[PDB]
Amino acid sequence: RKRLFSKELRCMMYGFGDDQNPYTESVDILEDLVIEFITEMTHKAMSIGRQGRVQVEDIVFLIRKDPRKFARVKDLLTMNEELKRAR
Amino acid sequence: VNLSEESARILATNSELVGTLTRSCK
Amino acid sequence: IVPQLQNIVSTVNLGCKLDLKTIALRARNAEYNPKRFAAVIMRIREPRTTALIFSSGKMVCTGAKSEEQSRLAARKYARVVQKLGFPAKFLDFKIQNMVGSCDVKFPIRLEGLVLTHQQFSSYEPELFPGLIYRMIKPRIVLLIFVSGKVVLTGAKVRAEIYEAFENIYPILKGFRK
Amino acid sequence: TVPKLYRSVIEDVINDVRDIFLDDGVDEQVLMELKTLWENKLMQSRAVDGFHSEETENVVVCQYDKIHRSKNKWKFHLKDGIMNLNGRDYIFSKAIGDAEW
Amino acid sequence: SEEQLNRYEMYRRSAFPKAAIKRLIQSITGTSVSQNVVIAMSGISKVFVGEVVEEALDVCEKWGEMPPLQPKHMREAVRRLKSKGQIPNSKHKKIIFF
Amino acid sequence: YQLYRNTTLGNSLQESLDELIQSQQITPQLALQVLLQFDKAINAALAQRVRNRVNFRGSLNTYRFCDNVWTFVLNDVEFREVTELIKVDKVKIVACD
Repeated sequence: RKRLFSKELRCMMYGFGDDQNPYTESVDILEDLVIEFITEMTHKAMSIGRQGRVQVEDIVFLIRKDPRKFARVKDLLTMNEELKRAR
Repeated sequence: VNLSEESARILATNSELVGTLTRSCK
Repeated sequence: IVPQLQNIVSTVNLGCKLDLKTIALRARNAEYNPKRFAAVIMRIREPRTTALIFSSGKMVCTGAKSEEQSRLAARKYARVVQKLGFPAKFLDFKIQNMVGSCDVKFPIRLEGLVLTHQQFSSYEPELFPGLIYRMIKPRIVLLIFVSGKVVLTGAKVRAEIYEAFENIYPILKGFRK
Repeated sequence: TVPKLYRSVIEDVINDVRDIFLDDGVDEQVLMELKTLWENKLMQSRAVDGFHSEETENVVVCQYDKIHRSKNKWKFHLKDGIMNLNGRDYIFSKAIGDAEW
Repeated sequence: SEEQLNRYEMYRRSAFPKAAIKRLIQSITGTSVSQNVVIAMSGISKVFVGEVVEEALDVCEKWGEMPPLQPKHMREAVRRLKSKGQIPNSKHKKIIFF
Repeated sequence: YQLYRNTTLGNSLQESLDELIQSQQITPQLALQVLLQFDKAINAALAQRVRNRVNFRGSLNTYRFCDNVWTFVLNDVEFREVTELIKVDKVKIVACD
């Protein structure tokens, strides 16, 4: 595997207080963590709700327990609906 | 057409400011 | 700086009920796709303009770039419906929306703009690369971009677009990069 | 390329309509009169050269896959068509059409 | 100040690209996903990165080191997050009654 | 699809069928079966045999769409086959699904 999140993740670590120039090994650890998190969420979503389909409803049930992530999903969906209405 | 060219300008400045030199660590 | 209009959306009642199949079969450049949408989509060429003609005799006319051009294209659509055989009166013509855009000639820094006006501005970079600022008194929606291009939408008259741009210009000059 | 398809499909429809007419009760000479005068009319039209000869605008009819429109540009995905151009006839099975309106 | 305004710019404008996560999720499902899935899944993963970096800078502030983040503060970040159940692993069948 | 009857083969067939309807050897409510079998035959044949493709670049004049039938009128179009160029002035293109 190559790194599909090498330049994007360096902007994000600067966004949460790291540095303007993080270390390559730290960026690599973060990229591996993100891929593992996405894979775990996708498997649980395929199991829950409609088998073999990952939907927004399944993702929302999975993230319901954690407050910070649930709030962000709700805000993004509502803002997307509002932008579609404005268009 | 305005949405298509302005989307890549939020990310183009995200390759000029942050991450100028690449470091490493023992 | 002056904002030039790019799009005028108007509506006009013809007053006579229409069966869409004869209009789709007789008139030129008329597109009817009922399993998709329930109107006839006829385009003209001289003024680059598109009309959705409905079966109840109401017509939506989009694409022109002034009030007089939109009214003239609406009259052309009414007469091309008329000459097929339907008795069509130009009852009421109303312009639903007027859209204008302009360049304020400098880069704009949007983070201070959402920091000092977070009551009226909703800005999310990932969803759309622009800031939606809602003016409360003109009742206009402005998409403000980082490159300097501003798009003003949601207006009925021209003077609302002009007053909204003259309102939002000193804030944008105050937040120059 | 055109008379090969014409011969094959005219013998196909003849050998299929044999049972159709003899289940509708008529002589085989009536079938022969059908095919004979049908090739007589292909002589009469005088556009493609073939067998029974040796013995009005430009219309293209076809089917489509998708017709696509950007602001002033049309893209046609046409298929399985019989063109009549300059008097003569041609066949195709695929066509990409770029059209400025 | 002049660094807080640059840092707040990167906190908002940065995102994972939707053209790659839609390629990444569809390699796990098999057939297809929707746009409102990719919009949410690109947004949760930004919170999860912000769950680690905001907590890996708590590891670095606890020990006697500076802002550059070594991997020592990053393996410790995943260790402290997993002990509070924040990092989900669907390959460890856990058992609470013993 | 009963589209192909306004071709040259459809023209020759329909006029030869009227030639035999004039000599009362064949009957009405039988020529319907003849045209139905012919249309099914050319539906099978035209998407089986040819395998060719022609490309063109057009300058459209009018168009129309109704009942899943497209019909265009192009002006001053050139056709293209490899080393075969067809210049023509005004084309009508009919196409069903």
